[PDB]
Amino acid sequence: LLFDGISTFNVNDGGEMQIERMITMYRTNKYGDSDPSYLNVNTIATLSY
Amino acid sequence: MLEETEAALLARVRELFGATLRQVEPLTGTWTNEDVHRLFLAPPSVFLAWMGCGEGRTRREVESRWAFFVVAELLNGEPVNRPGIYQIVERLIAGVNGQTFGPTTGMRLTQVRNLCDDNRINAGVVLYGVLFSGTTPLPSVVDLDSLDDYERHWQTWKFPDETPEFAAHINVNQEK
Repeated sequence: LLFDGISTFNVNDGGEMQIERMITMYRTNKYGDSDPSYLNVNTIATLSY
Repeated sequence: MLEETEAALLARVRELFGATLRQVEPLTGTWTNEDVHRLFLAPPSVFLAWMGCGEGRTRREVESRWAFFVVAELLNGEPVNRPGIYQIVERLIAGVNGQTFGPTTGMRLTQVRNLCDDNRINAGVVLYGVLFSGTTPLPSVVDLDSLDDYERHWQTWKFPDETPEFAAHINVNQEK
């Protein structure tokens, strides 16, 4: 799922839900090749800041 | 840049002397033993002749050696105007010493040869000849300008000739 574009979550012991890795849907460039430039939500937030 | 320097020297001489000198004209070759019977001297006049150029300091400059051959008339073994010709020589030295002329700079006087032998005495001509050396640069590499829209990148891996070919035709600016 992390390589598809869908973020994933981890369930802690006791039932609490946690964030594995929250990412955007950027997975390819304008070409067909893959692109990690906008992969992370942290990248978008940091660029906006 | 040599022809520009030559034109600058000629313009400077024309401005300095004006109507005092009958004419000014670049002279092909150095003064030989036949130039007196070959040229349209029309004295008094001065001729600027490029005597080549020796090696300069760098690989982009040379020490160009120019020469000013001054002409006049010596009717009956008497110069037509001795103060005039001496003044012409001195003023030509003064106005073309140190001062820049186009790309060439640092005009330094090297010699002032009398250069008046029988071939010119019997022809009624004095040929006081000044020589100069100058630090003249070489022309720069000719620039270029072109804009082509980058759209394709053909790369071929160098395998043996008959080995099956490997290549990538990227064709950038393609969207899908």
